[PDB]
Amino acid sequence: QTFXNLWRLLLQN
Amino acid sequence: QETLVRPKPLLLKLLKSVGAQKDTYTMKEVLFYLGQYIMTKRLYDEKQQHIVYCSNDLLGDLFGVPSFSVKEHRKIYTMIYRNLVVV
Ligand SMILES: [Cl-]
Ligand SMILES: [Cl-]
Ligand SMILES: [Cl-]
Ligand SMILES: [Cl-]
Ligand SMILES: [Cl-]
Repeated sequence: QTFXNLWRLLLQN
Repeated sequence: QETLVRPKPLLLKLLKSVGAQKDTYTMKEVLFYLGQYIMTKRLYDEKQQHIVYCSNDLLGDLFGVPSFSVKEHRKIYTMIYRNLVVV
């Protein structure tokens, strides 16, 4: 996984 | 819904370094700009991109850790909340 998608999963609780 | 926040000085500096231009933010805005900051500065491990290294970055001084994992949802929020005031 990309940092971009991992952080989006974080933001998108 | 939204939660409005006022970053403390070092967080405010970080936010503005990636385009933020105000004193009061939503939490969604704070989390966006932090993600943008980490990505822009390529702080994450190139191979295991959940790992963020920040011991030689302002982010380490903000969070008070040399590194963390993007999967630590609670700890990240705790480290962000220490650097802002709600409402
Ligand atoms: Cl919010
Ligand atoms: Cl500060
Ligand atoms: Cl820095
Ligand atoms: Cl956690
Ligand atoms: Cl608070």
